[PDB]
Amino acid sequence: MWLGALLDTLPTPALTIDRTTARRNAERMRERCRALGVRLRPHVKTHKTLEGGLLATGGTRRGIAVSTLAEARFFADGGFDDILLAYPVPTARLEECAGLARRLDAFHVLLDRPEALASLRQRPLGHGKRWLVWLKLDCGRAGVRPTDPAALELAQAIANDAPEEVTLVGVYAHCGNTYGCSGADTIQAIARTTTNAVLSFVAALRQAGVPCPQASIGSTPSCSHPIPEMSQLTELHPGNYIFYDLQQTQLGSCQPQDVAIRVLTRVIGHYAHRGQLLVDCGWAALSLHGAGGPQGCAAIDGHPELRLVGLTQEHGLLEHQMDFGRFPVGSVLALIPYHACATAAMHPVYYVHEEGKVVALWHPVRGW
Amino acid sequence: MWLGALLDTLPTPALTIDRTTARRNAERMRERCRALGVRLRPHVKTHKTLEGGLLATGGTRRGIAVSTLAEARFFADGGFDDILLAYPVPTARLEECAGLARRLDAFHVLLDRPEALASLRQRPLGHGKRWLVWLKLDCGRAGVRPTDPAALELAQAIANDAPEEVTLVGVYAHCGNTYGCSGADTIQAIARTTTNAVLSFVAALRQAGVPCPQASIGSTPSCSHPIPEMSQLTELHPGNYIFYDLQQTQLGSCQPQDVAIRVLTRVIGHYAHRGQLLVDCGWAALSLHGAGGPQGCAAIDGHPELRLVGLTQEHGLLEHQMDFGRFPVGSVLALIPYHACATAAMHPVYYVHEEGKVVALWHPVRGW
Repeated sequence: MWLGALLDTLPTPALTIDRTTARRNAERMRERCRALGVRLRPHVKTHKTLEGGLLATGGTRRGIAVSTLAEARFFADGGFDDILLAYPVPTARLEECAGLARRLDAFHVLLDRPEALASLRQRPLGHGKRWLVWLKLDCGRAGVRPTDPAALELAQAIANDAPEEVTLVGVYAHCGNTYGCSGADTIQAIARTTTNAVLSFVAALRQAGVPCPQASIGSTPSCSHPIPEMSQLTELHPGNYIFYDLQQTQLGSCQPQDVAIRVLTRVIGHYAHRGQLLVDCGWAALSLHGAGGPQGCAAIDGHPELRLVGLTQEHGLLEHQMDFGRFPVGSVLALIPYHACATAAMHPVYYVHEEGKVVALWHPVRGW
Repeated sequence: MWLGALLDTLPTPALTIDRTTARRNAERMRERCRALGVRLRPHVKTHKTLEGGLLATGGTRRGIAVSTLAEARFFADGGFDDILLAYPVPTARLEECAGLARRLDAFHVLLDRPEALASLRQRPLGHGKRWLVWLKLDCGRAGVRPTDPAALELAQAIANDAPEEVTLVGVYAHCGNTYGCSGADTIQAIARTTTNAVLSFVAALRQAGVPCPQASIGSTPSCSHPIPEMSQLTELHPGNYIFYDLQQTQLGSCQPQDVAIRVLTRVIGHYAHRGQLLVDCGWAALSLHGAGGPQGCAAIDGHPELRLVGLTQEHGLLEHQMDFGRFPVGSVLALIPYHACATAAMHPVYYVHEEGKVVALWHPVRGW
């Protein structure tokens, strides 16, 4: 157990989180939402921890989005409620989903397929509880396209065809395309295509008589630079912004000072004959995100001089012509990982710190 | 709990292991070693489970190699002994290492740096126990090159400079370069460069008077097609062969029938407007190994027709012009992952089966 310990005292490789940075990230996104006049429903998948959920949620333990039934149950058991399973409701695990809707005052599910609604129907919840259903709009991975006449009919059906077993809480979209383009202006344009498509859809819905109280979008990039139009929605659901990473920095969503996550690693040997540092962080600790080369999986914090040139399971190789006196064996470098969500998924524990001292240990759930 | 359950009954995504295939893989490598006249010291990092260790080890719980101190302790607590930490002994965790050498009759460590030997010296074990040290030869990631005069002096020092605190058990090499070349003949040539360099080194050692009882090499590819020269060594230490994977199949180390591992996934929706299957297996369940594109992370077992065209954290997209009637929502496809070690590291549980029925659950250790 490590409360109090100095950072460069931990066993490496080690996922570290700056709690100052994390808190500041959480509170910032909360304020952006207050300013817009919308609810924040953070997504917990970047961290999958109760503590994380607490920060994002501002201390309330209400209003989150999860990516799996394992997260759903984990947070449910930790006392969270108003939990949205942001994922095409899994018709093969409805007993579990129904279990959760029965325990919780508000467990939400998403669908984008009529047969999904059918499945829900033949598994009524009872107890005067209704499937709280959101319609996923693909404005292009999953969901119905808002211009497809079929989207309209499905929304219709969810909302009205069986008002005592199923209800339409709102429409749900994730502008995850912001992940394939560079700089604020493109990010914002995707934010705009997405906001207006959703607003058009809700407009059509009102015109046709389909009640639809809520309207949800957001990714870390588009909620890092919200556009005025977003205030006409009811809620934003980013998640990763609580940690950020190199990718987000390269995207422009955030300045380096915003990135709360590192993976600490040790120089465990020099190789002059190849001009390389050897570090005790391989891909088991980092993931191969940012290669598709290895140079892009992470940067060395405060050392633009060095880059990653190789990763094995438990080893990494670093290059400069080098300077092995500057990096004695036993020294700790702090790696900035490319994709927070991915690195985090490799760690059974996060060392959370303030002022260089470990202040807490968060343990993520995992699995399905 | 799932003992007995039919495969297509599990919650997906799910790592599955054919125990018939696994056993057969273990016993085969055991026989190759018997035939060669050498000891098998399997590496456990592809699976990191006690059950796995049991198979590889033939039921004995003795003679393994681990990639971390977490594995070392996990196996030590499960009753394994004669455990080699195949990794530049971590001078920053010597209290732990010393802890393990004291509990175990044989805990082995590797080094390739004089200062490492120095570190070992100022942390004597006591109790008439000696650091059991192997010399890592880089015949090109870590270790001393056998032609570097310095290799000779270091071996010398390990063996003789302090015979009551430190001993040289043998020389250790991993021909992990077989991972960058294609087909039996290149694999075998690397096997040969490596075997002879080691044999030359041991020859030099004998000539100079440096006792060196053991001599260890091996990777899954080179021990899948052992070369006669290998019989002059004392031990082989592959690991992955117990599961195999697409990579190994693409390399030629094994036929598809040899690959014990799958990740089961469900078709959770169709998208005609894009000719794509949606599956509940993203990278959280698979890893991004085999991209550096996504088509190469895995193949669909019995369906050369389909390929992976996208992975998100919890989603995968499949393509053919398609045929959505052949793949009803709820059907299970069995993905063949590229790199067993990497996929396995994403699963807190392996569903182990015979004749389509879950016969066991293995739980891997993880962390550092």
